[PDB]
Amino acid sequence: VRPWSEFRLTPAEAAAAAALAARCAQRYDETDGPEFLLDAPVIAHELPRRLRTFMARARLDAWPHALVVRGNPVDDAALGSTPVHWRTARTPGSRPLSFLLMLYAGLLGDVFGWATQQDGRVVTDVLPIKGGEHTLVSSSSRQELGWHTEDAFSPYRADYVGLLSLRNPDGVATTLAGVPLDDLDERTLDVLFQERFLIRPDDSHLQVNNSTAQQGRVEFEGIAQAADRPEPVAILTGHRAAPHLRVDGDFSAPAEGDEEAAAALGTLRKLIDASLYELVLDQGDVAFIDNRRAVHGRRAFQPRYDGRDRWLKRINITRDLHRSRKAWAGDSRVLGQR
Ligand SMILES: N=C(N)NCCCC[C@H](N)C(=O)O
Ligand SMILES: O=C(O)CCC(=O)C(=O)O
Ligand SMILES: [Fe+2]
Repeated sequence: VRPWSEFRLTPAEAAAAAALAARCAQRYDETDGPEFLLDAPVIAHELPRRLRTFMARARLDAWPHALVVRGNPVDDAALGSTPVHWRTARTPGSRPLSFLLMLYAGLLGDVFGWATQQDGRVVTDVLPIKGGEHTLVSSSSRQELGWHTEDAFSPYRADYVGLLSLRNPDGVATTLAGVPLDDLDERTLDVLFQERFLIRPDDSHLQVNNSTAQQGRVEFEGIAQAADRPEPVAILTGHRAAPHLRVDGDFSAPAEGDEEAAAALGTLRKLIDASLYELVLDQGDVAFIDNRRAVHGRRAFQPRYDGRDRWLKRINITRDLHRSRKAWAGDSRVLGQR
């Protein structure tokens, strides 16, 4: 069996999708522009029909931890070298594939970014940054990126996290885990459903990991407030027979003094560690991880820094943009609170 739902494009289907993405790259200035953000979900209706059928059906299945699409061609010569930093990572060689990710994402929901992550970009980059090997962010390498719900701190966190592998020559694995429902006893389960846990914002929302500028400044105040004064929240929500999950291995904690909550979180850590499995996104593979059913991470790897490091494009997707209207800056798709 497979804990995720998988689709493999035929070469003709893959070529057609690539051609559509190239057409979009020709007609629009950028992926994050207001025009393409609005048009992408409608343009996505032109994608191969079998793919559209897969995305419409697979999103509605009860079981998958992710939707995986294999077989998008990528030419390393045309792509160019892996950028040394996310700031300069919008290279012409990666441009069509960024449009492709956006088109696929449009079939699943509304895309958005954060004013406090990678300068408010909607399509972001995952690549190893020299000197940042042992950090808690996605540009780490030598230190494993521990399992987490994406943006667990925030009620406006994505429903799906999309990852498109531009290159991954050494087959470094993305990690995944669902709710360990086969092992959680009912008392522990009960406690995890109660608002007895603290979840702070991760290091990607700190000013040090964004560019020096006077734009998207006030949104860092809300991040500080979530870090300093986290309100108690639940880890599990919804149906007891199929709970949704909100946890971060490195940023979760029990409510102060709450030893029963602590025991439940401790047990959850153990059970998630034991059931964590691997998904290798080879060059051209795309994954849309269900951020409510599963946590994810990335295995430790030795970075190359020779121009051919592992490199992903990434995007946040919500089923309903209006859920986060508090955090709207204006008419943009960039979230953050004061
Ligand atoms: N357990 C950890 N490390 N949690 C934080 C994960 C960081 C993900 C973030 N969007 C990034 O791009 O770094
Ligand atoms: O590198 C990966 O496969 C996933 C990285 C990740 O968890 C993220 O960017 O949020
Ligand atoms: Fe993540």
